[PDB]
Amino acid sequence: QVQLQESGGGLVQPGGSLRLSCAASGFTFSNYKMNWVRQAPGKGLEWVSDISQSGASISYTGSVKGRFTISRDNAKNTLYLQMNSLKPEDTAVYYCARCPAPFTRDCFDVTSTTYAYRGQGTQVTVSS
Amino acid sequence: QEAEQLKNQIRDARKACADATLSQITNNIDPVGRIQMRTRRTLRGHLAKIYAMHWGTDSRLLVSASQDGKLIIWDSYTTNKVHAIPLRSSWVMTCAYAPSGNYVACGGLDNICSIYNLKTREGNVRVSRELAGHTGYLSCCRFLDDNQIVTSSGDTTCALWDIETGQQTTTFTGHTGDVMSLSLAPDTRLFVSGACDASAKLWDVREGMCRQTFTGHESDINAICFFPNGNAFATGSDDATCRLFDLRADQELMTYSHDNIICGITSVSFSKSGRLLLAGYDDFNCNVWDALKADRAGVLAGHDNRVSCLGVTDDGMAVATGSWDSFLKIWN
Amino acid sequence: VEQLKMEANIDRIKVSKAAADLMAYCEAHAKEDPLLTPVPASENPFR
Amino acid sequence: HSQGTFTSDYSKYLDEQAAKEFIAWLMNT
Amino acid sequence: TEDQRNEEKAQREANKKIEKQLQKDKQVYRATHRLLLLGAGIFETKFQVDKVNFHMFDVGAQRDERRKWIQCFNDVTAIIFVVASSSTNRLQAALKLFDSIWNNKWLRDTSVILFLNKQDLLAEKVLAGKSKIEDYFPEFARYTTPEDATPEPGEDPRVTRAKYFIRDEFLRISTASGDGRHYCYPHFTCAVDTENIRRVFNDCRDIIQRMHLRQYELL
Amino acid sequence: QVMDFLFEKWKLYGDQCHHNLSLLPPPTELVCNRTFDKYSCWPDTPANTTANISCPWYLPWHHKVQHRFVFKRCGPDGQWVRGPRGQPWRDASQCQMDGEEIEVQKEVAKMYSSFQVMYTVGYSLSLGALLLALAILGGLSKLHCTRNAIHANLFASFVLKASSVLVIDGLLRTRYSTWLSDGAVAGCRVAAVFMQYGIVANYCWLLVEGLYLHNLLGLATLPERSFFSLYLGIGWGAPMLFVVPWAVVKCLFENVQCWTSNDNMGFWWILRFPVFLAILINFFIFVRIVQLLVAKLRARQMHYKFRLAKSTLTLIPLLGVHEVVFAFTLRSAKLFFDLFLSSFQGLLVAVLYCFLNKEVQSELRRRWHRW
Repeated sequence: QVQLQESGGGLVQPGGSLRLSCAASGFTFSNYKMNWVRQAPGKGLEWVSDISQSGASISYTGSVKGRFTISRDNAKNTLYLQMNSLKPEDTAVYYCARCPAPFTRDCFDVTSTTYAYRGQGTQVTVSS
Repeated sequence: QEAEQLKNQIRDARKACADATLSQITNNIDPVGRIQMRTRRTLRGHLAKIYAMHWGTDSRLLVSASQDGKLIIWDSYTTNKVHAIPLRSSWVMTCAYAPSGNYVACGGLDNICSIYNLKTREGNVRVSRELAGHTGYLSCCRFLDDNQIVTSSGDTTCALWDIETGQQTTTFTGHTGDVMSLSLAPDTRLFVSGACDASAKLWDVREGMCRQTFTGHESDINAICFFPNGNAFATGSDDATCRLFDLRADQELMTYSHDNIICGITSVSFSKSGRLLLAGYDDFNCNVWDALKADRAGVLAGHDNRVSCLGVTDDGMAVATGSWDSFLKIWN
Repeated sequence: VEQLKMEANIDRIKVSKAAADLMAYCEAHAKEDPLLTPVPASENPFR
Repeated sequence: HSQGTFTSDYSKYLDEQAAKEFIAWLMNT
Repeated sequence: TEDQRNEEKAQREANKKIEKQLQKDKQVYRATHRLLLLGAGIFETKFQVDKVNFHMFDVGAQRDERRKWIQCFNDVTAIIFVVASSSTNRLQAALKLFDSIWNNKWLRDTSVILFLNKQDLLAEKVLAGKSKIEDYFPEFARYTTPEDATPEPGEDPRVTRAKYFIRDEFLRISTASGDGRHYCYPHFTCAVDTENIRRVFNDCRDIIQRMHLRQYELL
Repeated sequence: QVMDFLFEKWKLYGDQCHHNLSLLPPPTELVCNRTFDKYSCWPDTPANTTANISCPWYLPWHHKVQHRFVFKRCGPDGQWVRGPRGQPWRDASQCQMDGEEIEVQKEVAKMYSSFQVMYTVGYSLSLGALLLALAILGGLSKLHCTRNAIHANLFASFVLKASSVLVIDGLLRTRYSTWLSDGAVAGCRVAAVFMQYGIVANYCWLLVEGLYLHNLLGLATLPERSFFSLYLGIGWGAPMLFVVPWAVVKCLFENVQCWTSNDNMGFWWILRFPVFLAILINFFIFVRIVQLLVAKLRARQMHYKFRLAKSTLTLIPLLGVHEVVFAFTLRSAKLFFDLFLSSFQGLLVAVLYCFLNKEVQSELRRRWHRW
């Protein structure tokens, strides 16, 4: 069973920081890319970041580059995205999203439909 | 969701019956040896890549589909094209031969299953009916008889039809993601279905609801096939492994996985007795897996492109492995 | 959600006798598989 | 096209090379 | 044997007629050009430029996740890719989709043509501030015109900085992983089916010519 | 040529030695005897008188000077000076080949044999790979492609050129190792037209490969009709349009003991005109591909340009031209650099377009993983 339990989230004042922990259980975690996909309220799903198997080609979407760091641990099967210097536009639900297939460099996980290997999603919010 | 007490109950139900597994019992079972199979025939003549094939019940005529828009019905004994049907849509993705032998169905990316009538009094072949109602691409259709065909589309739905009216008699829904393959049971009252959610759902034909859902894979499932006894079924995926599931136990039994295979299974089918498990991989090979000890004991490496479909005759006398090089070999 | 209820009420079988079921069927039909045991070329039409 | 020029010259060289061979029979015996 | 001979001959008489039809169909299947037209997130359109048959198969009746039915399009000569350069943030989705097509296992021998559509609406997009190009791509704010390549006349130096930034954003994806016969052909269009079929035919010629030079190992 | 002139003239001008028997008296009566030594035609002379014997013009070594003077002395009963020669030999040896021309004798025979061992080891090394080139390319599953079929028969059109030459080297020496036997004269002429077939069957088949590649890139898609009956007809038929009119002019007008020697240049340009046209057309095709490959390399790539535009322009002219050594009586070193290239041209086509291409390197590794 491919399930992606996610933690972290909650209410965080703007300009602060937050940490997410994608606890992946059900597959060999050191064989797949791992992405973070967020969903702004009333908007479609947007790809945020991605990481390789051990981590060699880490990329970000341009709106959050330099502020978010994605790290993985292939011995604990856990994926971490560290949020720093938050903006009110980062208020979204964040989905951990494995890629379709193993030992590959091409993923199709931005789909609005029920992607099968995407987590339940945790919610981050900003305050006044 | 209050499903946690239902999440754990099946998990301990699988654990309470997971005693003295298949690997522990067949330690005493003798092996089968390396099985030398050579290409007896080579049914060349397709233009584009062969994407699917299906054997006849007479074990002589096999139909094959390809992206050029043709549907050849070869004779396996004499290497002769009995019919060559010009398809409407070029991007077909499956084909099935009726167990009576009268009809052949072929439908792909055009969301439409086309039933062809090869028993036409007039020699010219023609469309018998033209099924419609699915929205996604059609992945695998198989024939129950000359009146009922059950297909699998890419809109998370399987549909059971009646051909004489052209209506969805029963629509099987409950999958997530694209359904990829289909395989009927020998009693033809049940059928399993593998989709792109690492779960192979077992369906009932006359009900429309998932009987059991088996999930032990971890990637997209690309092909499925029943056991001859009907109490089990193998399952190939993009995980580069095969898993022999079980209906009465509702868990996986074996895991046909070597260390060197970094390539997803695209086709899988048992033998006549189910001792072998021929599986078609993406490294241009067809690794024969001994389906009781899970040790690979044969390689059919004739092709130079990836094998798309892999059919086994009803009497177990031959094996045809189509591939993406427009060549369809007949092994033995 | 109805599919998850109807897979819990159906009984489950121990995999000890379920593996011996597939072990008995593969040996009761063993000699009638002309791919496991190779057939002579006379009664093989693909020659 | 120097291949055909060679074996036309190699044969014509070997032709007259037999002429000293042949005149050896006339002058000696 | 002789009673088995006439039925074998009638099977041979149908085989020779079927082999006759396939030779008439091979020389029209190998003479037509298959395409594929998909956007950033009718099924068959046939046109012809200079007596060459084009088969622009347009998907769009299918679903959104495309990891399974795009494997059918590996024998296609060119995958036409049209983007919406005006955008919410459709541009990043079009960029990550191009990364998945270029680095696919089976699509790494199929070239991709680019058609950067929504061109004139990007000119007002960089002034209004609804979906600003700096809001999603802040590296554009330090990015200038790359070379002295001549833009279209009657334009502003701001808008030609914008659309040429979208060009090498995709060329960063293609030139990073070159293993196969794929070649990225970018173009600047405004509306389809008006003078663009000449741009498809001139670029589909270069995929066929580079296919034969690869066969003789000249390239 | 010279043997054809000398053998007839030895009977024709040597008939004057039989004419000497008519006018001369019987020379036994204290005179010098007339013997049939086929070179000396000394008439009757008084006793103990060294008669100056004039040199005949029947020897072909007397073109610059057809006269000499040497005294022929004999004894009491026609006793000329004879040692190891059983016939009575006169004293005349100044009418032989010249000492200034003696450097051409017994000194250039190794110079030809320096070149003779050069191309025959190159032709045998060519067919040593070309016969394996049919076992690799043609003998395996890559045989139905139209591009493979031109490369397959071009290998056979080099085996037809290579095996015909090495036969005609060995056949020409073995008749040169009572006139010669007529069983080898007819065999030499049917091996010379067989060799002259394979020369024209080589160069005109390179016109097929040049016209196939220029048509393959001039179109806008894959070709509908394979044109294979046209290329087999223009390729093997066009030498038979030329080597058969060459042979029937050779057989009646200028028939000699072997058809390798080319005396008249009238019916030699009718065997060069298919060879000269299949290079001039295959050079205009060659400058078009260089004009094309310079366009596909100065655009749309991350170029390394000056390497790959010359690492494939080296791979072309073994299917194209060797015209650069035509514009550069032949110098011994020159043809040494030309017959090295002309013999080894059949080997290099087997190296590049049958081994070093990765279409078979991925295929031969797959076939060796099983075997």
